[PDB]
Amino acid sequence: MLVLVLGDLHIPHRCNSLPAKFKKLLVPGKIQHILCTGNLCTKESYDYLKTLAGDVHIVRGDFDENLNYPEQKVVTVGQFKIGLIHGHQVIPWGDMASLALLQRQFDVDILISGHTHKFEAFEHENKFYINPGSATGAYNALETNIIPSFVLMDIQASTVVTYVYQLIGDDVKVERIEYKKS
Amino acid sequence: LVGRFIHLLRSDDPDQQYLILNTARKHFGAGGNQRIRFTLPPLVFAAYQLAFRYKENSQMDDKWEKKCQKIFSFAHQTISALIKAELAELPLRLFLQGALAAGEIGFENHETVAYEFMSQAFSLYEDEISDSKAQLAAITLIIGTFERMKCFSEENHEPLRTQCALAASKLLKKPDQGRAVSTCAHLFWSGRNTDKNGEELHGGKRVMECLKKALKIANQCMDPSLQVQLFIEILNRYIYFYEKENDAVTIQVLNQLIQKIREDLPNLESSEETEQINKHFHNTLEHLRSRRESPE
Repeated sequence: MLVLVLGDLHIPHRCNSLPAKFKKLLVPGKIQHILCTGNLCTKESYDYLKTLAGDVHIVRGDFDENLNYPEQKVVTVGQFKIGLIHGHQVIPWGDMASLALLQRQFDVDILISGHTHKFEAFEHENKFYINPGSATGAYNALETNIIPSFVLMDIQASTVVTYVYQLIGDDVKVERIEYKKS
Repeated sequence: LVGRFIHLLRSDDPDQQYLILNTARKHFGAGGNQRIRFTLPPLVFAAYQLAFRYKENSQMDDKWEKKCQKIFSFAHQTISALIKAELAELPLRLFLQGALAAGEIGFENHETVAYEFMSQAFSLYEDEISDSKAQLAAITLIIGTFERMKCFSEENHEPLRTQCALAASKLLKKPDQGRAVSTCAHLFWSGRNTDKNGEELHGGKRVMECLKKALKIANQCMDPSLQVQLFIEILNRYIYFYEKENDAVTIQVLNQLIQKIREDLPNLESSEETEQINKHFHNTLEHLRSRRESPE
């Protein structure tokens, strides 16, 4: 009933596997929904994702050796309409104004984007925007200091709480944000 | 057979990583084109990573700039071997990544290398990307990647600017062409060059020209639904540049374009498709409602 939001695995292009801790915390059964933004590249990562949950959703990334993954998707979980896109199509790449522009195009309560490798979760114009970052802390040309991070959120009703996991050093820090449908 | 062990990762002290990179390329190269399609791109990304590692130890190494030059020569070599394995979408993407990295690092003569990597990506775009969708994805990646580079002088910035606009305006489909030109408008605003002392170029008049051409393409669509879609999109792009304090955007331009959508908008047949497009226009209008400090 809680969703796992991750992306930018970049296996085997930039990373060989997921962080050991991340492999441990991710255990099957407990999550029934998966939203993937990044270019996980190889199909191995997809099969691994299929072990974590039954409802796996992906969008095409710029580096996906893909077999017709969608470029963009819109999915509903009871409440809230969620948009899933890898983000390289949003120009400027990390600009929030362009992201709000795309939000208006989608007309969705939550917009999930990636390709920035920088986690960001905030509320703009009574709407929510999430970016889980790189779940493997993969290399990015625009940032030397990348923090391995993924986002899971649980929807109880018209309220979602997004818990963001980041691996800083060797300890697992977590930040919590909550949003109410306005 | 996951020969793609190479999760060696670990290692510290740059020079040893450079030598192991050469050893990995040398070993993988005898695998033939079949293996190098997958095995070599990781080495290209490792080369970029190692160049950034060389930049972090700039003081401890007096030869790091030449080290970066040799590292990018290595990356160029590996990408070219991928090209020789009859690969098209991947090598161009790798070239774009190399241009991004080379632009950020800042070693001596890095501007020439970033330009050369960009030109290589363009060279693959013009001749080895025939498919419509693939041309759109390749070009849009090029505009996006090139929009973030700030390591370019006006000398090199102008050719890539005009070349991006031209390449985006000669796409197969007319809707795709209009979308690409609208995306290309960002280069003429949010672009950065060496001679503005870090400033954004802020070419307001240069921005309008791109947006003007986008409208002209939308009329020739001859298809009510898609023709309409564009209009909500081009107006939205207009909103972005207006809301970024660009004096070149006027309220009259907004009023005329917004009226032109309102005039022919109802004339489509009721469906889910037209449903979402009406809502898209309504969301635009609602956003414009918020704290108007701009007449209509």
